[PDB]
Amino acid sequence: TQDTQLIAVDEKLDITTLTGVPEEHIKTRKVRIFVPARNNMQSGVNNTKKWKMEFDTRERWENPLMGWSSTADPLSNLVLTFSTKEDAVAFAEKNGWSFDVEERKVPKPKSKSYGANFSWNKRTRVSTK
Amino acid sequence: PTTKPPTARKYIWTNHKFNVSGTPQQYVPYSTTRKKIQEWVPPSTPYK
Amino acid sequence: SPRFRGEHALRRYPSGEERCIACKLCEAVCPAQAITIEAEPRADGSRRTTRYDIDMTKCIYCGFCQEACPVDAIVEGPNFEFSTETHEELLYNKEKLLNNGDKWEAEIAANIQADYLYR
Amino acid sequence: SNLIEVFVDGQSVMVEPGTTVLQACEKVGMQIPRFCYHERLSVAGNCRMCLVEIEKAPKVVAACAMPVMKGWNILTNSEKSKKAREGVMEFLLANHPLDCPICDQGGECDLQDQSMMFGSDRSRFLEGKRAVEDKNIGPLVKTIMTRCIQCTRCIRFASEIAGVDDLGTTGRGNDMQVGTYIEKMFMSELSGNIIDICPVGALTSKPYAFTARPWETRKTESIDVMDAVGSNIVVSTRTGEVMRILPRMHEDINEEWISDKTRFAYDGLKRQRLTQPMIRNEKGLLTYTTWEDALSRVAGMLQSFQGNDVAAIAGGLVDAEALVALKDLLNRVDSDSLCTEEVFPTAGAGTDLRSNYLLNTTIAGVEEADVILLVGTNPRFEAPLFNARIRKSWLHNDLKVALIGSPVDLTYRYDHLGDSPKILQDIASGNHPFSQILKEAKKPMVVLGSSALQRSDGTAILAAVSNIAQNIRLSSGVTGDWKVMNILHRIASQVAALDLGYKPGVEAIRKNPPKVLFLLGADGGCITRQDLPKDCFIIYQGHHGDVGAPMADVILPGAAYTEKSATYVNTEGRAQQTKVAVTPPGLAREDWKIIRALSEIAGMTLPYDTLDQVRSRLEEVSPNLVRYDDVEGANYFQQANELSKLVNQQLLADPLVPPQLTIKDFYMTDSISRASQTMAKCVKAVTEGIQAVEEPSIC
Amino acid sequence: DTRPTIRPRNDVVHKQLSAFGQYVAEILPKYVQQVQVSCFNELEIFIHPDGVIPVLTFLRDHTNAQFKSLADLTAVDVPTRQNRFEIVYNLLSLRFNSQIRVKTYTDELTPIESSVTVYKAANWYEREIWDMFGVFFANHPDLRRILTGYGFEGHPFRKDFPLSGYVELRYDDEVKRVVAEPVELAQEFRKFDLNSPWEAFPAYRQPPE
Amino acid sequence: GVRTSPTGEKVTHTGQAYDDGDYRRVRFSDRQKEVNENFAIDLIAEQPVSEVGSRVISCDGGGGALGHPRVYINLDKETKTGTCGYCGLQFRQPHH
Amino acid sequence: GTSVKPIFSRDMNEAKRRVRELYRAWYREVPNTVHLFQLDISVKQGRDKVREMFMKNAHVTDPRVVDLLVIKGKMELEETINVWKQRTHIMRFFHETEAPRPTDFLSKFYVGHDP
Amino acid sequence: SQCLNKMPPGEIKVDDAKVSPPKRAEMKTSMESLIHHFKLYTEGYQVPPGATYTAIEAPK
Amino acid sequence: KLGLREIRIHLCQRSPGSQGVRDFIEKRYVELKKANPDLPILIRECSDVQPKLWARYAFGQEKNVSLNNFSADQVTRTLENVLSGKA
Ligand code: SF4
Ligand code: SF4
Ligand code: SF4
Ligand code: SF4
Ligand code: FES
Ligand SMILES: [K+]
Ligand SMILES: [Zn+2]
Repeated sequence: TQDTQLIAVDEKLDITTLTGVPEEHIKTRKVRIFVPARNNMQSGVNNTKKWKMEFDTRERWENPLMGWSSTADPLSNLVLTFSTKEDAVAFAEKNGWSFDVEERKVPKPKSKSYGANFSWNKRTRVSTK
Repeated sequence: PTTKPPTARKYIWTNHKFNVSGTPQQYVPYSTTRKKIQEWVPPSTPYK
Repeated sequence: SPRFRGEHALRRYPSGEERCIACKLCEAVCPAQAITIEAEPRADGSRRTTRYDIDMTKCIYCGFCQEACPVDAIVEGPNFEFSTETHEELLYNKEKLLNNGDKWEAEIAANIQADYLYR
Repeated sequence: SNLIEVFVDGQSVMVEPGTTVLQACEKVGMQIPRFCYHERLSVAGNCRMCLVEIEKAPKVVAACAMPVMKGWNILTNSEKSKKAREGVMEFLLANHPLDCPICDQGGECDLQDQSMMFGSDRSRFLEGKRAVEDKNIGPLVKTIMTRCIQCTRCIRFASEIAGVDDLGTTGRGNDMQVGTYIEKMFMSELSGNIIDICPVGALTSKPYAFTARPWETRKTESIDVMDAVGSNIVVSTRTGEVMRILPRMHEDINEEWISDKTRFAYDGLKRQRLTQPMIRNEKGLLTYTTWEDALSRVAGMLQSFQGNDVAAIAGGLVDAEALVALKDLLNRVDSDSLCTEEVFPTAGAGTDLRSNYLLNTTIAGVEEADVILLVGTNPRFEAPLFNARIRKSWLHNDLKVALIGSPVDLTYRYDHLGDSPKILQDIASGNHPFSQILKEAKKPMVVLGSSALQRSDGTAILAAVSNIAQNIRLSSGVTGDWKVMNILHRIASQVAALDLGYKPGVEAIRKNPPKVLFLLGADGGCITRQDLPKDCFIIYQGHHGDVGAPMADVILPGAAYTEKSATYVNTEGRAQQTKVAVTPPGLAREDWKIIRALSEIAGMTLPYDTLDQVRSRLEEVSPNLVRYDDVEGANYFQQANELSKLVNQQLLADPLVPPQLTIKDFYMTDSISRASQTMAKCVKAVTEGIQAVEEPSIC
Repeated sequence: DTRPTIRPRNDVVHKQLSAFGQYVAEILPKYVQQVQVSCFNELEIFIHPDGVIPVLTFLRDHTNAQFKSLADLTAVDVPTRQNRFEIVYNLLSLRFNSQIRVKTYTDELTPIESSVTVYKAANWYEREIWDMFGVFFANHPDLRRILTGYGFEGHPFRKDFPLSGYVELRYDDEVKRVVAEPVELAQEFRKFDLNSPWEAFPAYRQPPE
Repeated sequence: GVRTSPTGEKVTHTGQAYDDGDYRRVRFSDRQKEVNENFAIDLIAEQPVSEVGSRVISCDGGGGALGHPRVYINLDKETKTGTCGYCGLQFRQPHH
Repeated sequence: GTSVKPIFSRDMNEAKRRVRELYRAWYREVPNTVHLFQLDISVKQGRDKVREMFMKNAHVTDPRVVDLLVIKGKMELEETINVWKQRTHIMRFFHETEAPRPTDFLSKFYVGHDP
Repeated sequence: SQCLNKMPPGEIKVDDAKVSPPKRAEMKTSMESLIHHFKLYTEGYQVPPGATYTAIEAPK
Repeated sequence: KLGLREIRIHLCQRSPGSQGVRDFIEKRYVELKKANPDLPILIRECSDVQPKLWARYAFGQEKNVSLNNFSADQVTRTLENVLSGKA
């Protein structure tokens, strides 16, 4: 594997001091591991297949001159993507960020049938086409 | 413009102002939108 | 050349109504995010920007907005001698852009007339 | 034992017989393009975009309605299928109007995206397009019917999910238009969901009209607090401002629907807000002041007056963290007069047993029961998603409903057993014929609305319904677990409060009038200054000052549900959490932070100093308030029933009349809804008639 | 032509590159993990991180390879991977006018042997990967920040790093100095969520897991 | 038309005017509040409504490529005049 | 799995040795920065700041991490030695223009909605 | 000189409205051109997954 | 006065460690509530919770008591001293 006097470093990996993140933005933040919900406006599920990690929204005030959305939170527009939940939580613990993982919701398999639209005894018989 | 004059329209200006920087006719940026959050405007009756 | 990119300006229809309909293509395509648009249905009913600010100090004068605009509302005017003594004067409002459109309309209409066929 | 093997692009997939081609393709991962197929609505097969090629078959089948058979190989990417998709989309885009820059669906339009992926890049249509006159259906859904692709999805949603059969078609050919023919607003608690259902910009959200673009709004997932169902929602906010509320699929709480009071109520969080603390000046007039002065006043009043003269009436939209913070603060001054606006019978077991105040068999269990008995409730307005679930079970499972309250419009047909309380006792004694049905049903369900408990005889009604449940439980026709008794709450901040230990009522205030009152989001107006003793210090901590803050002396501004990360428990016992989307306006702060800072100022500092600490304290009080999205089933119905059969409270003769019996009462219920303007337009539309919803919807 | 818009496809180059990929795989089975030729005729060799010095040297010195120009050396950060950092070597052979790609992997705290001995052009490149990402290259003549300002705290090109950073600069007259302050933008970067929820390319469809 | 607020500030077409008790007005003293006098809300009003003699009519804004995307308006409701969503021009059937 | 490659040191003691000699270099250096860079802070007022910077990341226990910050501190020393940092770059360590931030919950609640 | 003397007739962009915006004349007249222009100037053309290294003899 | 302000029994539904507590709340609870029909005895249960007993006294004081692997008689005894240890 690696023959260089391969050393046991069992204790968990932590690069909190090797990222440059200031004091404030490393424990008072709370990342959120979640599979994004499908935009109910559309009907495509291609945006609900990758886990995402995001940071809590902070103060967003209005600029006195023109009215922009001024903010002082550097980790506001930064959202990471991950193939699996375990990798995302590994990244969260590696960088020392508090998390709250939400399980991936999956559409329950329905039971569609064209014939039920024109049933004879049941109430699923449609009154229009 | 003497031979081919540009098309005329109502909204076109009639006095070509020069660079208005410096003079008290400057341009000051400002928000062109109204308020978003309103206030409660507490009632006037002492009541209590 | 008639294709010269300069001071941004909002045009309007010959009737008088503004061409802009707040579709936000220009805001969605600006490489520098220099456009801020807020829309609200007007009293008549037409959808027009309640705020259309273009930040000249952040603009890169690419012309992408004037290509993206489906109604030729926002254009890059022929003006380029619009230097200002203070920074804030370069943060353009909707009113300033409309004034530019009303001022350079004679030039901008001719410039588009001599170039729209290439596009 | 029955799975049949079908092929998708060669891959072999086990599919249950009856599975359509579209679901078989979805199993692999391929999502067949579609417009008229919605997994919740019925299958129609008129869009013709799901036309997929089956190997060794010279006919493109409709994957949205074709059941697979053994040995089929669905060639999704075959040239024939691609050409079919291109032709169908050319037909769809032929007469579509060039409204993409003016259409709000732009950027999230199914038609646009499918054209980008499955469709050509030009047009061979060199003729004049059609145009359709717009139709008015109320002040919520703007209709530009020339964009309609006639997928008939709105019609099916109105027929099945909404129940009201007022949407349909007219004419034939290219001129067949989807609408209501005669002028009739599509008025229902679930009406706005058609905006989601429409794949094009034909149906659009009127309050959201021409306000923002889909690609620029930040989506933050949260939990609805208007009703007690706890529907999961997505707040889309841009520039630190709430723009619209969309449903988020949960398949247990709200499927993928939301009510109208949940959708068009974000404007309520823009008017009549409390931003800076108010204190009474020397004329008793409310004036703006710094947080320090108001907190010092409240702290001094709390320090001086102690014992039972200190009280707090928790509101209806409050969170769970603020409730526990206030409970601890008032406990440290030895005040156990924590009351709630809603009244739940505390006689017998009361809040001691969780199942006494929980919809035990969950919302998802409705789709399993065979007989439902609703007592003194109007679930159409009290809990629209619960009524939608009942209707869904009514359609397929042929569940039989029976109402004991006043006759109302519950979309589906029910069997009105009457409207007198005594009928309950009859069903308890077996004298009423329906008792036989109750003993014959294998999965019976009994639901009692929290509105019925609001009456003076709430204890008697609870005892009667518990007698019903025990009578049908002694006969073992009900299966093993199958919790029968259910209490359907209306106020969102009720179950959590009942979990914490708050008194399920307000009678403590009247019995022991306090000299200081902590109105925490209380806007029901149940208790006024007249009931209070004179020179009473009233503290209001909320967001919208409508019925509360005008009465108080310190108007410490709180945070709203869209402006806090807090725990809310629905009527089934599930405890979900809402996340921050916008920060509180002005000088307003989080509710728990306000209470903790007040405790620090007054001296009795609470232990918890962070949100995680408050959640840990919530776990300490109740461990089921942290198991997010987990229904912790309660038990011991026998003990609650035994404790209930001791009071012998007597039913009255007044009929069980729900407070809301028409659409007009559904809209303006809570403070946010009352302060909103779109619900005002809605109550106007429903009250007088159709003439109040005319507008230029041509754009 | 029948394909006036589709880019022409060359298959002879594909065969030659596949043959050389098999050649390199057979030559160094110790480090070559996986070799693949893209549809546009570019060959990529994925090797074990220990094979950085050997494989490159082979590609630089073998008569049949003669890759004597390190065109580019870069890294790609993929947080979802265990060893997120993915170092890429681009080499060009002027004798066989061919370009090759040697790609290795490395986590945050694993060193990589510096290829300065083999390709003396790498000396600056390595520093950049150290400065932008934080991958430490052992046995380097001098590793230092090359692009970031003096006293910078962090690795900008890492995905878990805001594009605006954490600290902005200003001039303070009280101290008469160019001080550094926490970042505070007049207008926050509007994050656009532009991604079609409909699958684009059926070819690159990940199988379900 | 541009009108004057009680403070003295001219209101724009968007109904924007700083409050009297607003410090932001400090920016406008010794300067002017840049406003556009040509109000689009008014300017489109007096444009005559064209008496189109067909059930539907196509509007491109005039000038072909110079105008807006061509859209078709359905002139069937006698109680209202079809208005183009791009330029605001109205149309009406000849008394139906 | 649990055992991985080392950077420079093969145990915590050697990493502490490297930290010790890095502190040696910094402590010896500090007055040279004070004089050469024309700083106005007292010599001790820089030595204690070196001590505080060393004490900041005193909680790390993974050796490879310790070698990593040893290299990073060596680089910062390298910049400080051959006038690669300037007066402003060095002065950034003493956050001067930054207003003091509060630590109690009450002041944070009084000032804004943040954790 | 050679390029000036050998300029061929034809168009200026690939005749594919999914990677090159349609002509402004076509956008204001046809459905597909308008939709493709909207999506290209709001979302852009989705590039197939992959990586490449392309270099040219720049004047440097 | 520590007049036994509130009792909170937090038992797990399924784990055997709370089994005895279940037996108690199955049988020896109705008569307990009959004894003092004012005590807010809370039986808020949760999955994967070590059976515990909280005794909130006056002025906001609590003393958690573990009920792990207790018997029904054991839980009864460990509660009777709590509600009998107050005047
Ligand atoms: S031309 Fe100016 S305003 Fe238009 S997109 Fe480019 S930078 Fe933005
Ligand atoms: S692209 Fe043109 S029409 Fe659309 S918002 Fe910008 S200026 Fe207005
Ligand atoms: S519904 Fe709207 S966005 Fe979609 S194609 Fe039609 S006009 Fe364009
Ligand atoms: S209005 Fe919308 S949902 Fe109804 S048929 Fe037309 S396209 Fe379908
Ligand atoms: S989806 Fe199958 S035809 Fe409409
Ligand atoms: K829609
Ligand atoms: Zn027009």
